[PDB]
Amino acid sequence: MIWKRKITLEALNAMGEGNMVGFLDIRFEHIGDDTLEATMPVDSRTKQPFGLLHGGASVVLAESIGSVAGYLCTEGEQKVVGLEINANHVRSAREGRVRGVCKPLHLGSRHQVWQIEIFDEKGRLCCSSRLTTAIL
Amino acid sequence: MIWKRKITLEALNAMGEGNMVGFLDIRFEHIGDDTLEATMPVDSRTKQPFGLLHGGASVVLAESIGSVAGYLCTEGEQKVVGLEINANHVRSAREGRVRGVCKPLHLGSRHQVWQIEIFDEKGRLCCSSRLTTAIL
Ligand SMILES: CCCCCCCCCC(=O)CSCCNC(=O)CCNC(=O)[C@H](O)C(C)(C)COP(=O)(O)OP(=O)(O)OC[C@H]1O[C@H](n2cnc3c(N)ncnc32)[C@@H](O)[C@H]1OP(=O)(O)O
Ligand SMILES: CCCCCCCCCC(=O)CSCCNC(=O)CCNC(=O)[C@H](O)C(C)(C)COP(=O)(O)OP(=O)(O)OC[C@H]1O[C@H](n2cnc3c(N)ncnc32)[C@@H](O)[C@H]1OP(=O)(O)O
Ligand SMILES: CCCCCCCCCC(=O)CSCCNC(=O)CCNC(=O)[C@H](O)C(C)(C)COP(=O)(O)OP(=O)(O)OC[C@H]1O[C@H](n2cnc3c(N)ncnc32)[C@@H](O)[C@H]1OP(=O)(O)O
Ligand SMILES: CCCCCCCCCC(=O)CSCCNC(=O)CCNC(=O)[C@H](O)C(C)(C)COP(=O)(O)OP(=O)(O)OC[C@H]1O[C@H](n2cnc3c(N)ncnc32)[C@@H](O)[C@H]1OP(=O)(O)O
Ligand SMILES: [Cl-]
Repeated sequence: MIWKRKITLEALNAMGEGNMVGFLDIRFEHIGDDTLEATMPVDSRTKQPFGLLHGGASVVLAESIGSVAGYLCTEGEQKVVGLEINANHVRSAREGRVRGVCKPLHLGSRHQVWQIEIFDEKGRLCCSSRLTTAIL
Repeated sequence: MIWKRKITLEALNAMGEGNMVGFLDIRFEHIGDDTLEATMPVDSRTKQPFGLLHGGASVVLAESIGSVAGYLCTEGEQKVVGLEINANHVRSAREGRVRGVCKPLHLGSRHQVWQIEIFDEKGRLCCSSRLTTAIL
């Protein structure tokens, strides 16, 4: 178990209300001992002009999940902030919801590296991303 | 000029309606002989829960401008898709609109690389990104 904070999915989902996370219907759905998972619809708010998932929406999902996960691995007054992000778009998505799964690559005292894989509804990899955070 | 397609700012903004670009009020505002620019509000649709611009929103902006620029540099039946995107978030934004400025780093026959820098309303760098596209 990597977490230092014990926060439920309901509290996480409550925080998204009234901001970008809520606007895109990103929903946190599972917390493992070393994973965090959220889904996002492929719809008008997340689509390119001709119906495929906007690659930027996948990054919004990746950065949201990676930041939350990083924060959960700090304690007390500590905050995390994303410094760098990269993403590889390997497959497109068109319908249903995509699902982001975030795992740690490195949990440091000063920075973290997170990997987020985004899968379509059939479980195929669509986007693979790395987020580097600073702990402040 | 680097462009091979002639597609006006009016037409671009029209095409964003009903999809992610339109829902975030991203607006294409300038096309130079070798640059392309668009702006985006910092508001509830693009903010983190505690009020700052969501880092994923900047990447939506970057990927949108880069992908369009890349398309405008091809011809005929050619398509352009983003392959890899990366970004450093160097400064936060909290109000007004941010502006993305996109310039080519490489215009090839099979792939392209675009640099997109996003600035707050005062002209200060907030996000520096690179997009690699594939020409299909
Ligand atoms: C379902 C709901 C769940 C919720 C989901 C939401 C997910 C969130 C979304 C995602 O965007 C998460 S996040 C992903 C996106 N990432 C970004 O947007 C990061 C942008 N980059 C930077 O800001 C700087 O380069 C760094 C501070 C990084 C560098 O550190 P540095 O060595 O360069 O420090 P520096 O000398 O520059 O500045 C020092 C201080 O100045 C800043 N400051 C001053 N005044 C204010 C103020 N009024 N309000 C706020 N901040 C203010 C402070 O940050 C503070 O920084 P530090 O204490 O760290 O020293
Ligand atoms: C306001 C005005 C307008 C609005 C502005 C907003 C713009 C936003 C745009 C932004 O979202 C950027 S864009 C959004 C972010 N980017 C992405 O989402 C891209 C995801 N990545 C991929 O699809 C693949 O890696 C590649 C196809 C890249 C390579 O292939 P690869 O080296 O991985 O080899 P692989 O075999 O694994 O893949 C097979 C593929 O070949 C087929 N195929 C599809 N199209 C073409 C074509 N044109 N030409 C030829 N073939 C095409 C596909 O069906 C596809 O999958 P299948 O196995 O079922 O055959
Ligand atoms: C002039 C011309 C020619 C020469 C120029 C050419 C130069 C080339 C440049 C070169 O390639 C660049 S350089 C080459 C390439 N880059 C690299 O090699 C960097 C590799 N990365 C790291 O070291 C870590 O991730 C960070 C330290 C970054 C963060 O740490 P992190 O927290 O995120 O990760 P982590 O938690 O694992 O370690 C934390 C540490 O904090 C603690 N602690 C804190 N203060 C002190 C203290 N005063 N004294 C003692 N300890 C101190 C340490 O105990 C240690 O904790 P642990 O042991 O329990 O884990
Ligand atoms: C788990 C336990 C936690 C809860 C404990 C209980 C707390 C007590 C109360 C209880 O009800 C629950 S606690 C609550 C439950 N929810 C949650 O907990 C979830 C999280 N909530 C959020 O993220 C927010 O929606 C934001 C802060 C991002 C909105 O920020 P935001 O409201 O500032 O979004 P905004 O769209 O406004 O941004 C930009 C701007 O638009 C405005 N503007 C410009 N022109 C006009 C005009 N003509 N007319 C109107 N507005 C105009 C300016 O305000 C301007 O602000 P800036 O100056 O910044 O640009
Ligand atoms: Cl295209």
